Amino acid sequence: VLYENQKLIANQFNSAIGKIQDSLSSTASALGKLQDVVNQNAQALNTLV
Amino acid sequence: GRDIADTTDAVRDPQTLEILDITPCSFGGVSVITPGTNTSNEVAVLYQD
Repeated sequence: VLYENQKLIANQFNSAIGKIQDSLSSTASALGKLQDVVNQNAQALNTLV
Repeated sequence: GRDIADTTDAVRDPQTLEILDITPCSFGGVSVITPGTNTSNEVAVLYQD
């Protein structure tokens, strides 16, 4: 099933990677956990000051 | 002046109206980089910040 149908897998895989890079280019809300961690640490530090 | 966290970052001189930044006096923790005292007594000091 691979060896009879691999080029469509190639186009789907490359188009899906392009979909991911478009999704990361469109929104910054995918990295909300990391931004939440950084905001939590900076919030705790500013709270300490 | 004031910084983000209620810190006096800048002052203006009263005799002559000049704006002076207050960089804090530079300070940091002293650490000792050493191997075991069973091996040697030569130490290396890493000054941070």
